Amino acid sequence: METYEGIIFACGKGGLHEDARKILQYMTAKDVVPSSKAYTGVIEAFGQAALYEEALVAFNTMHEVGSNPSIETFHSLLYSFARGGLFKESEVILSRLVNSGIPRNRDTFNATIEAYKQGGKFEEAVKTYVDMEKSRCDPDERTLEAVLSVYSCARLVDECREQFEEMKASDILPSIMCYCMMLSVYGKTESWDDVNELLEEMLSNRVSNIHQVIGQMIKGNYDDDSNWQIVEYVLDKLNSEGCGLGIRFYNALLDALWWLGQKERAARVLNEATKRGIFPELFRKNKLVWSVDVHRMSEGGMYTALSVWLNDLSDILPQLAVVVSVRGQLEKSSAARESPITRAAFSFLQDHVSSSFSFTGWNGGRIMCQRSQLKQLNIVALTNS
Amino acid sequence: GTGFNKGDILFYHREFC
Repeated sequence: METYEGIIFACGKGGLHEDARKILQYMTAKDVVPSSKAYTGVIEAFGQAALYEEALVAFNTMHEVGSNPSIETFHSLLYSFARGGLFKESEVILSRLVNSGIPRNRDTFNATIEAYKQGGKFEEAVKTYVDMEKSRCDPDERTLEAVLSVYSCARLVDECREQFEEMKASDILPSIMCYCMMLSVYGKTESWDDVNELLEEMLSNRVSNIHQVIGQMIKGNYDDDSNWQIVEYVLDKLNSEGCGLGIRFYNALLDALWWLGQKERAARVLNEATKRGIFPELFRKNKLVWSVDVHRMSEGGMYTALSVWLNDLSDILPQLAVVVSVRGQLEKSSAARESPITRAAFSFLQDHVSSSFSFTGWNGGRIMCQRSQLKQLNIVALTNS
Repeated sequence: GTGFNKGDILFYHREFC
């Protein structure tokens, strides 16, 4: 029990779903009933790879073997759903947590804000933060980062200033993720004065090494063959808290680069993430489907993903080219086609390949291009400002 | 006379919805 749970935790931490599945099969093949904690590690790994179907099967199997889910199990699902913006499934857990006798802790509130944010529900995201303070609790550093992303996403420059300065008002030294979100909201409004003001703060950074290297590489100082090894050195050091922290770091970084005009640099940063296992669902290239999955990405990251995907399309035929913007129960509804990600991807595709990618009549969160229309198709310019 | 001739799958496997 101790060895099985130890290995599965590592698989769930690093998002190695294939290894986690084999440990579960090995335990069953030896007539061993895995513990409730062991299944939670398997559920964690599937959520790291956006394999929601296999994650909910393991959750279903927990009750079958009598290993009822613990509080940590309902957190593995919430963080898995939060990254994809599946607030419909997040509310199912929340409506289940109140019935299961589990009070809402702080971690539950953070996932709720993150799920609503990624799902485009900006009004409901701040309401959770509004209702969180009424219930007392104690917002942590990620909660401040959770609500800062909401304001940064909906282009609130003055709200983002107040949120960001208060982070350092308590001598917290906000992480590199919050700095990259400041660059996005300043880069979205073309506020080039504030961008240079924040960059000089990240250039000195005598205390934190990651801010210095990442801040330097954004400006383009580290774009040399030998000078890209230092940037890679930081990425390998950050590639030790698992895929959970990595996806948050790359989403903010690509968002900052795209809004600052460093669109060619964002292409190489995304290429650095994929080889490290980040965004394993991003691309599929077989004879049937050529797909790009952007439901767990930021707006800047999605644009970078589409730009590379479109350029690679023109190089080469599959039966279909699809863009997965909504991946959940919201697909079977009209709300998915009104999602901010779905509209942004379609708007991005409209003025890059003319009217070649149209919606689907059978799914709200898909943007397809038939094989016949693929014949009638760089397509996107990737340059640094 | 009357003595003659000796007289759970499909559970916990539903749609999450």
